Amino acid sequence: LFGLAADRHLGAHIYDPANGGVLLWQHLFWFFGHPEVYIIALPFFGIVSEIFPVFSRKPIFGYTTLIYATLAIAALSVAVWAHHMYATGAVLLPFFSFMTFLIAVPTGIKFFNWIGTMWKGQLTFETPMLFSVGFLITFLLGGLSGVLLASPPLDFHVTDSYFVIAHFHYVLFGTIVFATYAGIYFWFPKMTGRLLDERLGKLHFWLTFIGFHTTFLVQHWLGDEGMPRRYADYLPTDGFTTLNVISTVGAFILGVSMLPFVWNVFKSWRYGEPVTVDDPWGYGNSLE
Amino acid sequence: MRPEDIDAGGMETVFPWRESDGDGTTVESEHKLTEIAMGVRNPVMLIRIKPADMHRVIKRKGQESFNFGELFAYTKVCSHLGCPSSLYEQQTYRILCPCHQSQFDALEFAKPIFGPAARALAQLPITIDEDGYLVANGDFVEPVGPAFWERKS
Amino acid sequence: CSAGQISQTTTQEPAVNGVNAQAGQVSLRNVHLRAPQQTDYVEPGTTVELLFVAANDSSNKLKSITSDVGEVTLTGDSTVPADGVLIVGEPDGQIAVTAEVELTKPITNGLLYDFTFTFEDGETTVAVPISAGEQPRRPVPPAGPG
Amino acid sequence: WSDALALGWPTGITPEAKLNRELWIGSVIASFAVGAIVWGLIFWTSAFHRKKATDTELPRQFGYNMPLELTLTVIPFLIISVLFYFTVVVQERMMHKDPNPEVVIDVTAFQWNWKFGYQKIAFADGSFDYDGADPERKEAEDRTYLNFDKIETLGTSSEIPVLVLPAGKRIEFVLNSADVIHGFWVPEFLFKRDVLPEPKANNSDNVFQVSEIQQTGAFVGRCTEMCGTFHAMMNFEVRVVEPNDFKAYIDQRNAGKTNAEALAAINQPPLAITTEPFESRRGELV
Amino acid sequence: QSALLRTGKQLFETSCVSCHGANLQGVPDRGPSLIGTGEAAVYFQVSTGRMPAMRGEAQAPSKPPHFDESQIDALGAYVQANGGGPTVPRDDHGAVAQESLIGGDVARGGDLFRLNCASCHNFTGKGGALSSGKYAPDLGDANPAQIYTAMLTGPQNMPKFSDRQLTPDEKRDIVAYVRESAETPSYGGYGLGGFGPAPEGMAMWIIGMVAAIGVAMWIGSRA
Amino acid sequence: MHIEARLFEILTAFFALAAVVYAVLTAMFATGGVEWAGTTALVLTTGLTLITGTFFRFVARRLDTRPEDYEDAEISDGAGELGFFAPHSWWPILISLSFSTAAVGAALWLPWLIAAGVAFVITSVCGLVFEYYWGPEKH
Amino acid sequence: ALFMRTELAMPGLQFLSNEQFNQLFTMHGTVMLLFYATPIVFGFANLVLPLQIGAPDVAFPRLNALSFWLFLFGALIAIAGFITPGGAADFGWTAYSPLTDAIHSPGAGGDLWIM
Ligand SMILES: CCCCCCCCCCCCCCCC(=O)OC[C@H]1O[C@H](O[C@@H]2[C@H](O)[C@@H](O)[C@H](O)[C@@H](O[C@H]3O[C@H](CO)[C@@H](O)[C@H](O)[C@@H]3O)[C@@H]2OP(=O)(O)OC[C@@H](COC(=O)CCCCCCCC[C@H](C)CCCCCCCC)OC(=O)CCCCCCCCCCCCCCC)[C@@H](O)[C@@H](O)[C@@H]1O
Ligand SMILES: CCCCCCCCCCCCCCCC(=O)OC[C@H]1O[C@H](O[C@@H]2[C@H](O)[C@@H](O)[C@H](O)[C@@H](O[C@H]3O[C@H](CO)[C@@H](O)[C@H](O)[C@@H]3O)[C@@H]2OP(=O)(O)OC[C@@H](COC(=O)CCCCCCCC[C@H](C)CCCCCCCC)OC(=O)CCCCCCCCCCCCCCC)[C@@H](O)[C@@H](O)[C@@H]1O
Ligand code: HEA
Ligand SMILES: CC(C)=CCC/C(C)=C/CC/C(C)=C/CC/C(C)=C/CC/C(C)=C\CC/C(C)=C/CC/C(C)=C/CC/C(C)=C/CC/C(C)=C/CC1=C(C)C(=O)c2ccccc2C1=O
Ligand code: HEC
Ligand code: HEC
Ligand code: FES
Ligand SMILES: [Ca+2]
Ligand SMILES: [Cu+2]
Ligand SMILES: [Cu+2]
Ligand SMILES: [Cu+2]
Ligand SMILES: [Mg+2]
Repeated sequence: LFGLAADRHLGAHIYDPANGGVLLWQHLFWFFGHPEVYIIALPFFGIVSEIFPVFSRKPIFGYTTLIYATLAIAALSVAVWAHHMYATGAVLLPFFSFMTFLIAVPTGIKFFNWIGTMWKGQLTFETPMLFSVGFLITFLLGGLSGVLLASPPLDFHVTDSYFVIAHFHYVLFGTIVFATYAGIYFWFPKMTGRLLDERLGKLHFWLTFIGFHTTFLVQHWLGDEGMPRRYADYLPTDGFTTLNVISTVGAFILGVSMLPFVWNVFKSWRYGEPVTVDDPWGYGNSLE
Repeated sequence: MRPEDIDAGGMETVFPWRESDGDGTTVESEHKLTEIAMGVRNPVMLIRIKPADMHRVIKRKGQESFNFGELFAYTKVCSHLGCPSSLYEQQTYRILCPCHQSQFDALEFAKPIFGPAARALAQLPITIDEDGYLVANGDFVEPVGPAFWERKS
Repeated sequence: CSAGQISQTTTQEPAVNGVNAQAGQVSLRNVHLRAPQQTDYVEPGTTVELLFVAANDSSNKLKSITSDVGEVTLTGDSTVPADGVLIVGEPDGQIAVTAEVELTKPITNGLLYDFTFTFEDGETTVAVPISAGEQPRRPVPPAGPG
Repeated sequence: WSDALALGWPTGITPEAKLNRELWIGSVIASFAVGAIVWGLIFWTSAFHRKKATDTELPRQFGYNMPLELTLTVIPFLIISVLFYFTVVVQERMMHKDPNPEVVIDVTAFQWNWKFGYQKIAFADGSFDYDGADPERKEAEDRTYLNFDKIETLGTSSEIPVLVLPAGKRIEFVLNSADVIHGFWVPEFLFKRDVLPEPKANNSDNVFQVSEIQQTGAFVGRCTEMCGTFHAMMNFEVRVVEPNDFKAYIDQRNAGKTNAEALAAINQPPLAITTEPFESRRGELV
Repeated sequence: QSALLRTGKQLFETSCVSCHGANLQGVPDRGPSLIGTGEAAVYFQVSTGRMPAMRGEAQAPSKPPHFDESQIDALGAYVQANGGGPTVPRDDHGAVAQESLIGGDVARGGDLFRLNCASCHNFTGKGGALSSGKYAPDLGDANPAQIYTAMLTGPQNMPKFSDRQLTPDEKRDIVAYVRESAETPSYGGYGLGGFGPAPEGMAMWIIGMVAAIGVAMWIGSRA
Repeated sequence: MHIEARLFEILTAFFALAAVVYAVLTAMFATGGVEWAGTTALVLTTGLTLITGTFFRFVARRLDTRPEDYEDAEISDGAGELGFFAPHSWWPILISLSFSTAAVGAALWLPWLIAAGVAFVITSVCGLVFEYYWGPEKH
Repeated sequence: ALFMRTELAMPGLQFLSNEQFNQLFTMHGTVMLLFYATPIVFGFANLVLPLQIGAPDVAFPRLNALSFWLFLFGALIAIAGFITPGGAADFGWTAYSPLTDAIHSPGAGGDLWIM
């Protein structure tokens, strides 16, 4: 960023096309960009890993192995940065494809450990568990779509279209929406001393789930038919018109879904049910 | 000055000059050329409007013949407090005063559109002389400059 | 706020000392009259010149000018190619079709006079101005003491 | 049945596109399987393993299973290995670049339009030879990497540029940009590539070729790079015709026919039939 | 030159055709026609970097130039051959005149500037605000040819001064005043921007009063 | 503190391997040169972990087992004296405001604003550092 | 996102322009990623981590306070590009070059974004 400001304010000949700066900047940016997307993933893995054992009345299945999964995912997500640059035709294709395939192994381990945690135990499905399960369902399809992008032949046709937009709105909508809300519902009493409503926290979840799957599911098809991203408008004789209407309807549902949540937080912060115990969730494991 | 000197999208400042003054070489015409330049209500802005925009001009009910084709002349004194409102934007056709940020519409009869101004700028009728110089068809038909208690009818 | 549907920059007219009127599939640009003046009028009998450029975007069109200030006479091919233009007048500054006017009625700079341009498919009235180009300022006789 | 499994890809018009489509359709199935066998597991325990009426003690407290954890890191590894193998196989073929193209064309990308130039034509059976190379290119803000030809189609804000190519011949597609990065995408090709200002200095390969186009017709092409304001309004068309029509069109353009009446000379519509020029106005509120 | 007209046309169809038309006739609601503008307009708009423009806002800003002198001349000559208009003044060697544009009388230039140009621009040529999102820039960066060609053509909401309204002798004095008032050092200390009461007031509050209060706090006691 | 030290050198080893592999694989059969942009980053990413690993190794070998590092330690072993923590301070917001001023100055290229921002930053940092060291007033 | 989704349901440009749409998706993309998610990571950290490890406090509290204010003011400076007559950044969150050079995107919104 300092280098770019130097060019824009001093005329510093850093990112000149003649100077090989068109690709220098992309390398510099994508060394950041992908570790960034793994900065906002692992912490929200932690939340679900803390929520599963409590409501399952069973220990987290695999404690030693999850640490290694985290370490492997973090270490791998430094040498995978040019899989965002396929159409450029200027990177070593094999190097960034194999490693990107490899960064998909421990994620399955995490999934299977979660499934094994919630296996053969009494489950009650309060709001935290409902959100954390929605996380599983969304993130699986997100990751499945993400693996397809890793192969250069498929990214040759798919890249820079709404298929990728469909992808990173599932893998990103599970960690920082579903897991975030799971954490909020989990730790609200511990931080405030009040209990969030239950009949008002399930309407919110169902609205969010239905709205999200209504607005983002058809984007794969849009990108496949040949609709490019970052287009302001299109022509009537383009074919893709009705899918845009469906997406807009879903987006307005997803936008109205958030009223009950904010209402719940506003109402229950000072007139909520009082928790006077040390743990309102019963089979809590951690030291908080 | 002649109508040919100023082109479309230009503006000039003009003063009232009689044949009875002139040069300022002597001491008699040296104090007569100073009164013209120091007059409070003397300066006038002359603008030429593009022929393409001539179909969107609105007159002021008694000033329907105050222009010579595509040349208009208005007072350069702001009708708010008397600052020289002379920032002329020739694409938007707006006259801006740099004192209190009131702007006037040139296509209409210099009526205010923004700022603390409530009255329109005064117009001067113009024509040409037999030689081809610009002259006036008389003075304004209203007082020019800021207002006062016993102004208007 | 300034980058919406209505923009202050995209609607700006060119400062060219001339009109940019349209016609039937033909756009006329920089339409002006050359008439070097000496006094308040340019007297009838004198011949003056009409200048403009005609452009179309895709294969031919004929044309004819009529007016009320005398008669307009054309000389040249007076047809437009597919992706080309028709230049009639050469205004001062350029380094063959000509439009001459007999001017039955006197003209003066500052006013607009109606001209009718007619093609084989479209015809419009224009109301052209008079423009002086690279001509320097004409001398004004000095005054006296008063 | 393949329509509901390709998630709406266009069918290819070149062998490479068909091979890529084969790879993709084969991979979608391999990803739905592993999705189904995990959705089933999530659904199974969410409907059977619950808190029953009979309040028994806390369940079995098991937290480790070494054999299953060890046999679980190996099963997806083989799947990703086979996917990598097939990926390599397809990608090596899609970038062959045989050193004997039958027609080389130049593509240059500037601020919100396209421009095509026939660099050269050399048929494999000695039926037509032509060299449009025109050395006169000017330099300094250098802009000496750009290429100029004798026959060129220029795109305008009121006319979609149409490119005419023969059927059953190799196309060479040499790409350059003058100003910024743009995207050369043909959906029917199942292929796009970025066009960069200075490909040579940036260690980019700006040339790619296909074997031969199966069918004659008109196909759309869109810009995909986010090049600026009118980035959604930078389109072109490709019209593939018979070789004899190609030669007739070339001769007509060599006499000079603006690309609009050459098509009319070879009994083709003069304009684009896939897209039309965008309205010049900013929108409906003006 | 025939060879210079064709090199200026190939530069145009790659940069300018999108917003100005193939026949310089103008693309509606994107840009105006370029018939009758001349090479002075081209010189001013390309040398200062205003052209080519990148979006439609209240006012197109200035930026680094895209072309160099040869290319600028080619573009200017291509435009001049399509309707005529003003031309950039040259020197005895065929180059753009820079030194010859500086006039003799700075006082007459000064009082012409104060009457014609100080309303939009400042007393000495600083910025000034216009109606809505628009402004008059600083004059401290333009070379004599740029200053001359700015008021010959009329770029934007700035008016145009023809050679009959301001003769090409008064223009030289104006450019001399503009060039001199930008390279003269301040007398009496740091200039503080050259705007007047506002920077002076802020400097007072942020320096003098701060120092006085600090000294008072040092001398005095607390609680 | 051996676990902490080991966690860093594990990453050091991986990063070194990745950098070495990337550098060689691009020198051979890769258009251009070595791809200097990616090679540079990965040989300093390894250094990042190496510095911390070495420091942790030294600290671990210096001091013996702590209550934190003992499998079966009692709560009463930790009893004693923690250290110093700031109860409250309003200086952070002033530091942030100073930096924000400097940034806004640099964005619009207003050198006077930049200078004022730098002066404010220095003053605010001075205030923060000297907070718990100012003596009573001398009168 | 709601604005750009509303102006994406019908073929014609109804109420938006090109420039506005560009700035709109650019700023949506930046605000959602850098001013909501990356921060919300650290909100959950200094909410339960000291409780989880059994500590009374974080290592540096008076430095812990500075991070929040840096966040808030940086976010405000980046978002305040909409007050300018030009607008905010209109070149995506990715910020590819040369599109962010002085020649292309010469506005003041992009500068505030960077800083
Ligand atoms: C904040 C959350 C709350 C939710 C409420 C708001 C959220 C979003 C809703 C906003 C609506 C959509 C805006 C986007 C559309 C847009 O981009 O617009 C189109 C175009 O428009 C311009 O032209 C108009 C036409 O397109 C041209 O055809 C036409 O010619 C031109 O006509 C002028 O010009 C001509 C010459 O050309 C002349 O001939 C002619 O005479 C005239 O002069 C036009 O312009 P004009 O009429 O000026 O404006 C009209 C535009 C203008 O846009 C606008 O939305 C205006 C923007 C202001 C928005 C209102 C802000 C509200 C304040 C806050 C809520 C208060 C904060 C409190 C904090 C909380 C405290 C916590 C305790 O329509 C509107 O007002 C839309 C109405 C909707 C507003 C509703 C809000 C009020 C209700 C109160 C609710 C309170 C909530 C809480 C209470 C408890 C053009 O040029 C371009 O620019 C532009 O492209
Ligand atoms: C009790 C004590 C009282 C006394 C204190 C006084 C100290 C201050 C100065 C010291 C005294 C020296 C006397 C010698 C004077 C001298 O020999 O004279 C030099 C020349 O100098 C300028 O020439 C520049 C070039 O040399 C020319 O080539 C060029 O032409 C010219 O350009 C102008 O003209 C063009 C037309 O062509 C335009 O294009 C163009 O734009 C411009 O106008 C140039 O000018 P300029 O940019 O001013 O220089 C900028 C100054 C910049 O000053 C300043 O530090 C600013 C001082 C004022 C600050 C007060 C502002 C308050 C803001 C608030 C904080 C706002 C926010 C708060 C409110 C809200 C609160 C709530 C949040 O230094 C720089 O360069 C860069 C910065 C480095 C200077 C640092 C020294 C002091 C800084 C103090 C702190 C130290 C920390 C470390 C810093 C590095 C012009 O003046 C010329 O006349 C003048 O001739
Ligand atoms: C935000 C969080 C996030 C996460 C977690 C990820 C995770 C992954 N991403 Fe990334 N990605 C983004 C955010 C994220 N991404 C964003 C924002 C962009 C767009 C930026 C831009 O260009 O604008 C992007 C773009 C992006 C691209 C470039 C696409 C393009 O520009 O055209 C690629 C290509 O390789 C990629 C791949 C992957 C892979 C392989 C994973 C893997 O982490 C996911 C793996 C998950 C699974 C595999 C599912 C679980 C596994 C099992 C159940 C076992 C099954 C076993 C097999 C199938 C063998 N993503
Ligand atoms: C007309 C009116 C009512 C005023 C208010 C208008 C208004 C909306 C103000 C916005 C001003 C800004 C800062 C615009 C940029 C966009 C922006 C960053 C918006 C807000 C950002 C935000 C909400 C959060 C960031 C947090 C934060 C604290 C920001 C810091 C911003 C600051 C402190 C900037 C300074 C503000 C300001 C208006 C200062 C006026 C200073 C003046 C008048 C001095 C004039 C001055 C000049 C002009 C000189 O040339 C000069 C040259 C040499 C020495 C001195 C001077 C000098 O003093
Ligand atoms: C669309 C965006 C473009 C492009 C690609 C170019 N120009 Fe420029 N231009 C544009 C507009 C909307 C305007 C008018 C408003 C304003 O001046 O900002 C202009 C203006 C000019 C002028 C001034 C003409 C006048 O006096 O009437 C010139 C000489 C000019 N433009 C030249 C020019 C050249 C040579 C370009 C190719 C490099 C070019 N423009 C690109 C919009 C746009
Ligand atoms: C108000 C309108 C005026 C008046 C009366 C004058 N100028 Fe200036 N000027 C104005 C604007 C809005 C602009 C910007 C146009 C653009 O960027 O397209 C300008 C521009 C100039 C320039 C060029 C900018 C530069 O490179 O610094 C110059 C040299 C310039 N103006 C000088 C100038 C002179 C000498 C004037 C009186 C004789 C004058 N202007 C009047 C706004 C306005
Ligand atoms: S004096 Fe003109 S607006 Fe007040
Ligand atoms: Ca729409
Ligand atoms: Cu990636
Ligand atoms: Cu493009
Ligand atoms: Cu683009
Ligand atoms: Mg891309």
